[PDB]
Amino acid sequence: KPEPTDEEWELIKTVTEAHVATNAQGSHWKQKRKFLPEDIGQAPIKVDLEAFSHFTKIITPAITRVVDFAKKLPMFCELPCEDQIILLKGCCMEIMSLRAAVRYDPESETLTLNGEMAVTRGQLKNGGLGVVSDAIFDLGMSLSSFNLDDTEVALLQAVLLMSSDRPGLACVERIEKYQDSFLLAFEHYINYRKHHVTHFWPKLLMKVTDLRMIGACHASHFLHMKVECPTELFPPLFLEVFE
Amino acid sequence: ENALLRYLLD
Ligand SMILES: Cc1nc(C(=O)NCC(=O)O)c(O)c2ccc(Oc3ccccc3)cc12
Repeated sequence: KPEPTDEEWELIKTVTEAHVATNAQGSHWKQKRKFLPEDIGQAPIKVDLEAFSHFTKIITPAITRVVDFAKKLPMFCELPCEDQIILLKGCCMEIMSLRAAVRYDPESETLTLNGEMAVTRGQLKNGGLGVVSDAIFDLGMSLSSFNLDDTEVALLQAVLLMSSDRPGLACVERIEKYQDSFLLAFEHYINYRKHHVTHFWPKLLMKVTDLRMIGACHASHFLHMKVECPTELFPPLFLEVFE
Repeated sequence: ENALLRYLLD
C-alpha cells in the first residue's frame, strides 16, 4: 500500500504545522483545563442560560482559531474572498467538533473546549447543543480507538475545509482539486502509519460523514437556541458563521 | 454582510 510522495510530505508538513500553531493550549491543554462547575448546565425545570453564556463566550476564540488555520494553508489563500467566507462558514462547526472530540477524556467523560474548559455530555447538551452534544461525545468515544495524531487531525480539517459542495462557491473545481490532494496525502500517510484497525481508511471516511452531519445539524439547533435567546445574546462572529 | 469574518480574513 502506497506511502506519501515528496510533494505529499511537504503538504503534510504544511497542514500539520498550521494545525499545531492554531490548536488551543497545544500540549498543555490537560493542565490548563478547568472543569466547568456541575451546577452549571443541569436540565431546565429547554436552555440553561448560565451554561449558554459560558459557551457563548468561548465560541468566538474557537471560531478564530479555525480562521487562523485556513489562513496558514497556501491553497486556501489563493481562493477569492467570497469562496473563503463560504468555505469557513461551512467547516467551522465541523472542525471545532473534531477538535473537541479528539480531546475526549474517558476517565472524566468530558471534552475540553478552547484548551481550557472541560464540560460533560449533560452540560453541553443543556447549554444549547441538544442531540448534537451526544453526536460530538459519541464521536470522541469512538475516535479514541483510532489513535489520531496531529497530522491525521490536520488532514481531516483540511479535507473538511476544502468542501466543493457548499452553496455559492465560484471555484468549485479548484476546491475539489485541493481536496483531492489532501485526501491522497491523508490515505498514503494512513498507509504509512499502519494502524492496527481493519479498514482504517473506510472507517475514517465514515467519521468524516459523522462530522459533516454535526455541521449540517447546526441550523436545526441554531433555531433551537433562538427560541429563547434574542439575537443580541449571541456574539457577532458566531452569528456570521452560523447564518 | 460578513463584516467581521471578512475583516479577520484581512
Ligand atoms: C463544538 C464547539 N467546540 C468548541 C471548542 O472549543 N472545540 C475544541 C477547540 O476548538 O479547541 C467550542 O468552544 C464551542 C463553543 C460553543 C459551542 O456551541 C454553542 C454556541 C453558543 C451557545 C451555546 C452553544 C460549540 C463549541
